Amino acid sequence: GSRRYDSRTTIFSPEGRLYQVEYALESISHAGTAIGIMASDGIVLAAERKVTSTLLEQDTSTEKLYKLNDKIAVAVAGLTADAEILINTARIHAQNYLKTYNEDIPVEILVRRLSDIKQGYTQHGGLRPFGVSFIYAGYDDRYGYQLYTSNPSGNYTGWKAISVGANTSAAQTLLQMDYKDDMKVDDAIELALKTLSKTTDSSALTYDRLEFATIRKGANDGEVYQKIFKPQEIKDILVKTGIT
Amino acid sequence: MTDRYSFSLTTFSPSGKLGQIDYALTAVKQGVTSLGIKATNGVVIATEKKSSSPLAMSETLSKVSLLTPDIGAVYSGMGPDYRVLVDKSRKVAHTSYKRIYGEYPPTKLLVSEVAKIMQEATQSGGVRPFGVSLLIAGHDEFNGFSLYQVDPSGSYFPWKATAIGKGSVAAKTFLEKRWNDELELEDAIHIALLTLKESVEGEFNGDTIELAIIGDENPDLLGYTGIPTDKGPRFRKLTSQEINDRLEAL
Amino acid sequence: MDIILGIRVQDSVILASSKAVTRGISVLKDSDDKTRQLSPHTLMSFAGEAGDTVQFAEYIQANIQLYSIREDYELSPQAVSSFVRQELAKSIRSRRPYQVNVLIGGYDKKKNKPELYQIDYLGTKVELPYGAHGYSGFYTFSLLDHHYRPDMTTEEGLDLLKLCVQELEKRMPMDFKGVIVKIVDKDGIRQVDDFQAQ
Amino acid sequence: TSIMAVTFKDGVILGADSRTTTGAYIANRVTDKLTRVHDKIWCCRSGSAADTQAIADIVQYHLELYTSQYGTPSTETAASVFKELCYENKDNLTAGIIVAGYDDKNKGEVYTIPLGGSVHKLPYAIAGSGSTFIYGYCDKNFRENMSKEETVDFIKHSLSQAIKWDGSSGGVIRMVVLTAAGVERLIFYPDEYEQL
Amino acid sequence: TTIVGVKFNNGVVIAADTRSTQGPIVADKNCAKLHRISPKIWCAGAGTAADTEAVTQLIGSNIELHSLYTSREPRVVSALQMLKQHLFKYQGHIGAYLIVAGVDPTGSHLFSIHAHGSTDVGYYLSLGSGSLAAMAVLESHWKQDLTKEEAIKLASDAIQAGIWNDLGSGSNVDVCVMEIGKDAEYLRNYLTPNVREEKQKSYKFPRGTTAVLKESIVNICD
Amino acid sequence: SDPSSINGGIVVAMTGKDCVAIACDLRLGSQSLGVSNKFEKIFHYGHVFLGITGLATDVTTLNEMFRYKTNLYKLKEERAIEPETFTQLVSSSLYERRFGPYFVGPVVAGINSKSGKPFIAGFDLIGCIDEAKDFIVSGTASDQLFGMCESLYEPNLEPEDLFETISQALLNAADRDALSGWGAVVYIIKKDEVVKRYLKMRQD
Amino acid sequence: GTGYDLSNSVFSPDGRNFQVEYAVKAVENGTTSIGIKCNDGVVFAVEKLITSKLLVPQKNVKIQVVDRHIGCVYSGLIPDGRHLVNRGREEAASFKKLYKTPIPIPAFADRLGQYVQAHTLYNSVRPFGVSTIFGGVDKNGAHLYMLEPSGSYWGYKGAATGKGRQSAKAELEKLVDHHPEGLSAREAVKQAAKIIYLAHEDNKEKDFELEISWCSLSETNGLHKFVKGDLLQEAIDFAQKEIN
Amino acid sequence: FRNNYDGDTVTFSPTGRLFQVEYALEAIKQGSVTVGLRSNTHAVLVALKRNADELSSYQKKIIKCDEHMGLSLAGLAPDARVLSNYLRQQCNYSSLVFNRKLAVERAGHLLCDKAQKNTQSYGGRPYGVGLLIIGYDKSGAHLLEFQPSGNVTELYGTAIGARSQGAKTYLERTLDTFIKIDGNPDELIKAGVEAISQSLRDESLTVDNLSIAIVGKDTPFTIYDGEAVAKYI
Amino acid sequence: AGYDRHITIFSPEGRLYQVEYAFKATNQTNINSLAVRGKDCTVVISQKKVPDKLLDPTTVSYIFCISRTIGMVVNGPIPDARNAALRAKAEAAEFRYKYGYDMPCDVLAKRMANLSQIYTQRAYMRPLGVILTFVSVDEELGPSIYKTDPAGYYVGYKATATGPKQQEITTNLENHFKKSKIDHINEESWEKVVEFAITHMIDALGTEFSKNDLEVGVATKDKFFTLSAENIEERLVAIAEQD
Repeated sequence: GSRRYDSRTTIFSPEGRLYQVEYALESISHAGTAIGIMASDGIVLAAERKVTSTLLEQDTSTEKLYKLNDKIAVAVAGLTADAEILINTARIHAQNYLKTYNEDIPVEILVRRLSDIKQGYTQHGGLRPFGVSFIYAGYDDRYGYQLYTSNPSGNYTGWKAISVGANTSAAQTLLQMDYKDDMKVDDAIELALKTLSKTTDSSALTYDRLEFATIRKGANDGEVYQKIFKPQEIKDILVKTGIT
Repeated sequence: MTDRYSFSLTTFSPSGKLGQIDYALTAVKQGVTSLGIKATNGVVIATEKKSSSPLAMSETLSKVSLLTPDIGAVYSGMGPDYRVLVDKSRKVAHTSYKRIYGEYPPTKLLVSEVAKIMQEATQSGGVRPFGVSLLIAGHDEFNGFSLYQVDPSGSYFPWKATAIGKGSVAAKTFLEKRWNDELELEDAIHIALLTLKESVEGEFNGDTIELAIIGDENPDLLGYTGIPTDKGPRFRKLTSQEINDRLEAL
Repeated sequence: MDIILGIRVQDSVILASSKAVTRGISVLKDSDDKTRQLSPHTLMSFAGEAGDTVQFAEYIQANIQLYSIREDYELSPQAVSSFVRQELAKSIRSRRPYQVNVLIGGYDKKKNKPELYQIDYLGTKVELPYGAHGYSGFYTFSLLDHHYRPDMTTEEGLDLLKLCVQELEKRMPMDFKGVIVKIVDKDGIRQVDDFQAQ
Repeated sequence: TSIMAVTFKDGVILGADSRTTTGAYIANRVTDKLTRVHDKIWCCRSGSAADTQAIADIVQYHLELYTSQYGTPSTETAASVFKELCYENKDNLTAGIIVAGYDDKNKGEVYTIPLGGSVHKLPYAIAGSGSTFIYGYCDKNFRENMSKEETVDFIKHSLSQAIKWDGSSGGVIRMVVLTAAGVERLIFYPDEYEQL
Repeated sequence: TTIVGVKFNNGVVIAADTRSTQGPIVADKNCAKLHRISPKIWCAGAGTAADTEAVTQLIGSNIELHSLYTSREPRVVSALQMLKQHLFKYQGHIGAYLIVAGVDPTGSHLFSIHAHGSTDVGYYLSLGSGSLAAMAVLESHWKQDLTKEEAIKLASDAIQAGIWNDLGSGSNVDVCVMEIGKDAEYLRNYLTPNVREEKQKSYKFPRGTTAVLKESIVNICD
Repeated sequence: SDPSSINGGIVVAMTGKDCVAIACDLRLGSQSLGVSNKFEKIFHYGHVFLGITGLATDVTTLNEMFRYKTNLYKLKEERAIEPETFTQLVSSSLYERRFGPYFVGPVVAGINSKSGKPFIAGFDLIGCIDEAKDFIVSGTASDQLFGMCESLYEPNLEPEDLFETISQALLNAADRDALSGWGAVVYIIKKDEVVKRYLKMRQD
Repeated sequence: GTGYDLSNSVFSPDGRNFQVEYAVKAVENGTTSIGIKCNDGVVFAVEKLITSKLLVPQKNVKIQVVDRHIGCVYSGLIPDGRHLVNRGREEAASFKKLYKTPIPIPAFADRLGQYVQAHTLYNSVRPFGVSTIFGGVDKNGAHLYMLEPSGSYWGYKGAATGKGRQSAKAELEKLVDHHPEGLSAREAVKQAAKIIYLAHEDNKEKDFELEISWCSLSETNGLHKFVKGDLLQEAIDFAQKEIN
Repeated sequence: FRNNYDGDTVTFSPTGRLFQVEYALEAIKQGSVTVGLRSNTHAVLVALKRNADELSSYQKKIIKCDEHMGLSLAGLAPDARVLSNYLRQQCNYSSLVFNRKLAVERAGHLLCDKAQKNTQSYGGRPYGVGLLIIGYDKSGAHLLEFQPSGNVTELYGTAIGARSQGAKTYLERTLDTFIKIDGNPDELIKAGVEAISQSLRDESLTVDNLSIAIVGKDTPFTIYDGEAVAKYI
Repeated sequence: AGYDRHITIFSPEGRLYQVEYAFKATNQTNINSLAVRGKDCTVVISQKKVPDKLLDPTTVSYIFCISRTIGMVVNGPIPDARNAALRAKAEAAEFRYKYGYDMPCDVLAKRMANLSQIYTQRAYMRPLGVILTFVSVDEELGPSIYKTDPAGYYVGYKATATGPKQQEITTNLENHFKKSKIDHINEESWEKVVEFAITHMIDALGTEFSKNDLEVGVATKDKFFTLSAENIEERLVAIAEQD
């Protein structure tokens, strides 16, 4: 029969651990680092592009920061293709919610749903889990600015500042060292860049190797704005913060 | 009977690697070289027609295929896999786009569709990843010209120029030297022909090389007249003759 | 049909619903409460086909309560109404549609404003100062079109209904056995046990 | 419509008028009601054009796959396929088909599948609106083993009468000769058959 | 609607009027009834407009995919077979009546299809409410071996018979020629014999004529 | 009985010089009973405008649907949908319900952001597109609107003029239809700006 | 490596399918049975080992008929053989129903063939453990066939399988050489009885029971019938005589 | 060897054996003995009922399938329930649809075919029980031996179970004798009890330990247990 | 791990052993075949070997009539060969039904190749140990030869050969064409093309043939048929009166 070739992706180890989840996380650990920092007036998402070339078209590129809603975005760490599958279903779930209640989906509801989908590949079906971890950065009128993180297991949690991908241990200590509850978006933008700058496995931290995004509530308006920085914009903010 | 293989054939190893995707990539590495260069007014994709016997008719075997009238593809790796991928790509361009919006899909989205098809063969039950890497070149009104690469994992990336297969490392290096953001289409076609020469062992002419471009609209290739808005396909495969002419200026 | 009326005043929404349940030749009950509380600040009245009426109300009630517990939050009246409209809109194109008309009155704690939604069995939703379902609208819309003011107090609102209910008791062919009135405001939902003579 | 099939000494002949109407209007005056399901197995269609065309197309498909696997099919087998489709789908079809083929062992054969989906093997068969008018005539003039020329004459006369009385029939008279010699198409214009 | 098809010595031509109607009211005074299945296979349709248009695109879509798969030019018989089997499947509920014509590696073809799925072949065909007015013309002037020009005339004349004599038809005449060796040429509004005379007066209103209650700007940007 | 005559209502669109206009009445009734006089029938996704007459529940459902579809379109395409494209999306979406249609009469109006060209189109309940350059009409008083438009209309009207023309067409047509009226709103659209005006009209 | 013989559809390095080959072993381990094609029909006969005096003589029949003109006999796992006949019977009924004419022998052969070949395509099924000899008279002559567990089959003048397939084939070959004009139905029945008696030596330890059946255009009108009584005894003797 | 080819019924061993089936056959041998024999007018089933404790019952081994048919089991009881139930339906169907009693020979064919399916497909398991079927149809008395392999044989008499070999040799000896016990049921039964005891060893067939069933010419298949078999001990 | 050799998944070298072993099976019958194109015909030659004296030689063939216009010769075990044949016949009949014209040789080839590609990617289906050579005189392409293998690969040939001694026949044919400078046998009759085919089959294999050692299939405009022992004999005689 076929039983002979079945890896049994959804079983427990004698220690009560899920093999595939553990190995998928191991995979995630080699992915470009992604950082999320939540300030009083906004959220910052910064990620390091894994592997690049002179010929890579950075303008038309995106492999880490994706827009889910107009008020929610995610930073990716892991298999880009796996991420896109989950990102798309996430985008649909946001719209079903809107079409149903005529209100934008509250951040946690969208995050929980996506996490439940992952949890599924963990308990049934015999398929491999998704090799992806997300940092969600969104805003809603019930909890305001929020930062979440979900991984292959299907577990998700909220944070003031957090990282996923490679060198998370190092990045978390650096963040847990200079983060302050009353920070400001611009402060976070800087903290983020510094952290990546110290954890990178590369020579220097140039703009071509980065993706940046901020979700602010532009005072001169009253609504929430998502800004996915363009190459030039990242190059600027890079000089200013003193990384040139 | 009945496919009882409902579990994944691609799983994570203790190291975090997905073996089958790695192995698929290895298959791609053994494949004949193929490349693509983006110019300011067009894109060029090309590859070697590695005929498997002088008795075979290399024309009856196109490595370069049209997906939509403004999008073409070429690959490196397992030919048969590429073929069915082109069939699926041509169809999804209709089912998931033309039949909904009444216009062909922009290059990024079709690439995204193809990538999805490949990602699934990485997680669905009972299958192996596709043993190919594609290079898709196209043009759409709001995005202009673009060039993408889609790997067995389902990951894709946009390029200014790049190469895949056998001597991809060497070719990529040669391209980095000759590329600039002011190249005209003819310039790219030339740069393309030069890069490909380093990868070809034997005969190097318009019969051993297959090359196509995404450039201006070819009203002469439309098949009909009378509708101003319909100007013709931007995708054109160069003829054996058209290639040779450019080889004498090599 | 049954009497289903609703009127949104200054700081609240008042819902008046007939107490009779008649089947053929007999008036089986005269103290029927044609309403279901969807959430602490959202009330829904309903009238229509014999069984579909309550089955639908309780079904919607169950779903809203489930939402409340899952999110530990109360959906705004606008959100609850949108959910009900979609449910009915699905229903109209199903094998056997729910033949139910409803009025949803709720107090939006976030906006601090009362809201009245009228939705028929086809999934037709509209927000109004005052609404009615069935034959009542024929005698109460012009009444209210005359005696209604946006700044009315809850007390003026109850007087207004009383005026509607009297017109309905004079010209309507059926004996709907009076109404049960309920008030929805910033403090929840309470019933006016004294309307039999207010 | 007026169609018929007649077996004779050398094989079999199929004939038909060329008029298809939608009400009193002649939608097509040069219709070809003689349909080929196989080299030497043809049929005459009456009833719903949409239905009979779909039927024939399916049959042709079945005989083509049959041939691929088991060689040339007997006319009896072709008639069996038509029957299977007509009987099994009797509630949704309005088809009256005359099947006529030429075999080497069986010479010419004619099968008629009327509305119900029943099958009847006969020396010759007539059908279609116009057929009612030539029952008497055909019964009185048909002889077994006629010569090609005699048979062509019998069909030509019979149909000329059907066309004469039935307004749903008319145009030209088409024929198909099926013998060991091969297949021959014949046509006859009004100016000829109208004066018989 | 009046649509016609006329075969000529080296090809085929199809024409149609341009009036679209809902009941007795003219909704579109100049719609295009000539559809393209493939570059050289064109179709004209009468009946439920949405159906002729949807069925034409569906089969056209599959014909393109088929052409790419087989590396061959689409064949009219293929569009014919695909169309009919589809219409047949839907027992006439897809009210599509079409005259499909075109040229391909096997020659030039002229066919007609009905909603229930039956097909016809001939040298001259007409469909629609103008069907009879047109056919009367075709039955009076058609001859074998018409030149491209004679065919255009005959076809154009047939559509006119409809425009003038049929209330379900009017406005302009659209033509499309398909010649065995060249590209197919679509002639949008090949004839425009119904131009509205200049109006007797101008109804431009003096600004301020309309009573406004409230005004405001609408936000388009995100 | 007739789903398209239960609620009532009308919508009309016209092209002008480098501008387009789409207008509708505000009525929503149940047969003879007027119920709401705030039921607007024009919506917009990005710079593309959509008006829908017919069964109110379908009007609402379709709006929620196209918002849903245009939102995903923007997220994937990374640009706002254009009039021409949307018209196709509307058509296919309607035909997808060929044998159980939404009882509506949609109307699309907008300016192609890239070519600046003005665009309008109408559809029957199963998606058949009507692409007129001058005007599209829809609703229970469509015969009237056809009469008004055909008479009052003239090419390249300026925004301020097209406003008078469209408003006069809507208004006078509505006044000869028992199921239309009860308020009205007009939309003047130009490449850069859009003005919305509520007209004063008979309330009977 | 190894293990290429544990799953049914697996190709071994030398391009073989061991499970099918092992199925063959089950066949060779079975009773011997044969088929002789005569000038207007075919004869089938098989060896029926008498385990004990308890077996009611003449009762446990092995030859099976399909439709009314086909005869089938097999060696190997008997239950598998019945399964294959059940299929052939459906296959035949289906064919008659659509084409009216009872199924031609060649056509029937492929039906059995394709079905058997199908069981060598998946690892979720086991190949058939029987070689089957079958045939009959159709529109154009008589046909004899033998089908292997591989699904392979060919037309035969004479055929044998099972324990004594060699003795049988040896005998059959003699007949083929000494009768280029064609044996007769009556003759073949006898010849058959002998060949079984001869081929029984490879199992001379246990006593057996003979079973013959035939289909002859002249002797049975083209219908398959079992040889019984006098005609049977007459053939039993013709053998008992030439065995000494 | 064997260990690599006995994982499931869909695997052939290098010598052409199906071990899973053979292991099934092994559950039969471990099962209590039962005997079957017939004359020309009757068919009898004698079975030794086995008990767990001396506080437990002696598990029934004979099941009636129809007024004219029945069987005895040796192996997995549940599997016999399944198979007998199937046989009860096949019998039932024959009567309701054709108003015809099912031929004992056909019952065998149906049983063989049902068993065979569980030996060619992945996931299933062979039936682990042996069956002895007796019945009186339009061609007289009958006795069938059913093995999970799918092999069904018609005999004059036989036995299956532990030490079944004793009774079997005895019947192969007594053959000419019992086969002629026509018109006398008590004699066939006695001849059966004598055959079965040829397989005893542990104890002796008692009253609540012996079970007999009979069918024939003018005898609807009936089971005799306890006191009813006392006159045979 | 070691199972990357039992089912169709990649080996660390990016290879698919099962497909490779399936190729091995294609030689199991030790038969060689070749196909060449005429001016307006296509011929296929294939060795016919009947070992057993108990076999009915008329039923031993590896050439199939897929459709009125398409012929196919198989190199591999007969059961897989017949599975491929039935499928191809079905595929061709359906194609004509749905599209209204005869399925072209190259198209059926692509279709069969795609089906094969699938056994190459889905684990529960095994590849077929056969190589299919399709031939016809296409109404658009003229004489055609398209061959597919267990990898799902296919291409058109000017001529081709398949089997154990495929290489000897190929180089022989290659040489003849390097000489003639054209991509086909310049002969008006198919009889001469059949002769040419048999002739070179002999030179390359260094073997003589009797009327019962070969099997011949011919494809002409509107028809593909196979030759009889006698039609071959007549062919063998003809070549004899030249050497």
